[PDB]
Amino acid sequence: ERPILGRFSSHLKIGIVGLPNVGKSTFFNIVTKLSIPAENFPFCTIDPNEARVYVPDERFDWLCQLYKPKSEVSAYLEINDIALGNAFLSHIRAVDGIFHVLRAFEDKDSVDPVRDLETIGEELRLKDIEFVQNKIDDLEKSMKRSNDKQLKLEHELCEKVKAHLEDGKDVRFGDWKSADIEILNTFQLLTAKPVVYLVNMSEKDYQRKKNKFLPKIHAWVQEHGGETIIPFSCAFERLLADMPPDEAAKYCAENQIASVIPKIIKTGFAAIHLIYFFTAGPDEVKCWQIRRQTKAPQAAGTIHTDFERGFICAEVMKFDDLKELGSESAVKAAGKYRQEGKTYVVQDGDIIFFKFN
Ligand SMILES: Nc1ncnc2c1ncn2[C@@H]1O[C@H](COP(=O)(O)OP(=O)(O)NP(=O)(O)O)[C@@H](O)[C@H]1O
Ligand SMILES: [Cl-]
Ligand SMILES: [Cl-]
Ligand SMILES: [Cl-]
Ligand SMILES: [Mg+2]
Repeated sequence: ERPILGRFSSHLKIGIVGLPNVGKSTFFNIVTKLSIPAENFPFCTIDPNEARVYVPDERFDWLCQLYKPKSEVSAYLEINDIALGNAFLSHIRAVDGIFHVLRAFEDKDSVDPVRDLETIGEELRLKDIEFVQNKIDDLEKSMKRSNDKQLKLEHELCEKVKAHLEDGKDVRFGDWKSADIEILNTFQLLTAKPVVYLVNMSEKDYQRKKNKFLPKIHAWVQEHGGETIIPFSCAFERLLADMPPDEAAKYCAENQIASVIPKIIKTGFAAIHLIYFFTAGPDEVKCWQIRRQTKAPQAAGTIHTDFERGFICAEVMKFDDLKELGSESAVKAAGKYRQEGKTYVVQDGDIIFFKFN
C-alpha cells in the first residue's frame, strides 16, 4: 500500500553489521569465495570489502532448461563487509540493508546475542537522534528568516521522528504518511534500513536445529519487528565452500545437513525491496532487477528507454502458468498470455515481453 522506505536507486547494497569477532569476515569470505568476478561489472569499482553474488532462483533455472538459451543472466546481491565506532557509520550509511550477524556459540567477555542486539539497537537509534537533532536545529534556524511550508513540514516530521526514537523504536517501524517517507528517504537514517538476522552457531547446533540462545533471540525479535532470523553455522559453511561439488554432496548426504547460503542471499535481496521479472527466449533468459511497487512502463525502461517512452503494453505470463502448460504457445492457447497497461504493478516472477512506439 504505502511507498517504500529506502532510496530510489538502482545499485542497492546490503551491509554486514555486528559486534567484533562474531563471524562478519568469515561470512564475507564465504560470500566472496562464491562471488561474481569484478571484471564482469566494468562500469563499477568493486572494493576488496565488497562482493556481488548470484541470486539463486529455481524458476530461472527451469526457464534455462526450457529455452536452453545462448545467454543466461542472473540478478545479483551486493554485500558490503563493514569494519563499534564513528567511521563505522560511513560504511553503514552507504548500504540499504543490514545482515545483522549475531554470535550464538560458546568460546574456546561473555556470550549473549540479545545483549548484543540491544547494544547495536541503542547505538543505532542514538546516532539517528544525533542526525535528526542537527537538522531540527538547522530547520528552525532557517524558519526564523523564511515562511516556507516545506521547512514547517520537515520540522514537524523531525519532531515526530525524534519522539519515536526516544520512545525506544526504530524509524523503520513507524506508521508514516506517504509524504513523511519522502522526507525520511532524504535522511538515509540507519534505523530506517531493514535488518535480516543471521544467528551464527556451531555446526552441531545447526544440524540438530536447536540452540540455547535461539528462543531468546526469536522472542525478542517478535517484540522488535518480526524480521527474518536465519540460523546458520559460519564454520560449516566455510568448511563446505572450501570443498569441491561432489565432496560437498557426499558430505551433505552422510551428515544429513545442507547449506543455507542461498536462502541468505535470497532473503537479503527481498529484504532490501528488490525483485525481478524474467525475459525468456532462445536468445537469452535474463532476470531484470527492480524495486517493489514498480509500474510496467518504469520496468520496461530498465531494458531500453524507448520501451518506456513509447510504451504500449507489457505482455506478461506468470511462471506457474508456463511450467504447468509446458510452453508459451500452450500458455497462449489457454488465454493466460495476459496484456497489461501502464498502471500494472509488476509481480516478482512475471515473464514479460514489451510492446512500444
Ligand atoms: N560457528 C563457529 N564456530 C567456531 N568458530 C567460529 C564460528 N563462527 C566464527 N568463528 C570464528 O570466530 C572468528 C570471528 O572473526 P571474523 O569472522 O573475522 O569476524 P570479524 O570480521 O573479525 N568482525 P570485526 O572485528 O568487526 O572485523 C573467526 O576467527 C572464526 O574462525
Ligand atoms: Cl572499514
Ligand atoms: Cl577498525
Ligand atoms: Cl523485450
Ligand atoms: Mg571484517
